[PDB]
Amino acid sequence: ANFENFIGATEGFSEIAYQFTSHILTLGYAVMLAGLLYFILTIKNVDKKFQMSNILSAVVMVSAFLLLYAQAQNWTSSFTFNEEVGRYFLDPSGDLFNNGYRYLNWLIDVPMLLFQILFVVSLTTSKFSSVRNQFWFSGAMMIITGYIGQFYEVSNLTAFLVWGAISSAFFFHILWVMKKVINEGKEGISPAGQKILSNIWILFLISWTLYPGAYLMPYLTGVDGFLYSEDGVMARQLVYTIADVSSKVIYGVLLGNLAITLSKN
Ligand SMILES: *C\C=C(C)/C=C/C=C(C)/C=C/C1=C(C)CCCC1(C)C
Repeated sequence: ANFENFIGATEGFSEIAYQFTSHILTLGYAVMLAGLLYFILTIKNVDKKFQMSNILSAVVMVSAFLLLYAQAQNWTSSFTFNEEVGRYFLDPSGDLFNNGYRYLNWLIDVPMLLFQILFVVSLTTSKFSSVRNQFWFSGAMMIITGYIGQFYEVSNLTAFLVWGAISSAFFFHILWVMKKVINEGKEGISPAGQKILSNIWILFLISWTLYPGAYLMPYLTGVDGFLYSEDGVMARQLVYTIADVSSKVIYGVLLGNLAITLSKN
């Protein structure tokens, strides 16, 4: 299937690479449930006119909690310990590790996370429906073509790469359109609100860029380097979790802070 199952069935996993990976993944959906409560409880702190952004964050948490829980359970019960060798190996009587849960979660979250900014800042010369369509199209295509390259990950590396680059073309359009959005949104508002906007732009840039870095991770030290191992498995799964907390939770907190800042007058 994937590089994970390859390692789980060629070399297997050490006790620590298995446990660590399960612990970080558990932490991942535990944070989503925490955020879900944060965004519901604080929805009263923002004016009626920005609340849609709290609403969109609440829903992202519901799906992120739900699907990252599935993934977590999917990693723990796909490998079983072998007393003879002392590692964890892919269990042929299980379901095999499946990263589909996480791609499904992106296909849902991406439109919302992109849509919700447009309820906090105001455009100037760009049209709302124009920006929204461009966000929804390129973001959908970024995930679909990423999913397709994800199949060739362990077999045909070249297709894994050509498809990853296509998905990168859509990624950069989004980065261009969000650039234009944050600029127009800075026009008018107070200097404090521009400060928050700039933070949001810095965070949006890093947090989304971690994702292709975790897509490629087991190849960044070569077709037989240090990461082509349970360590790249470990590391790709740590970067995703860092990325999920950044692009889903912290992003939405900053938008709420921005909404609040924009009610001073
Ligand atoms: C959970 C929320 C979000 C916004 C997830 C975003 C995921 C990405 C930006 C993924 C991007 C990819 C790219 C650009 C190319 C390689 C394949 C990926 C799907 C990892």
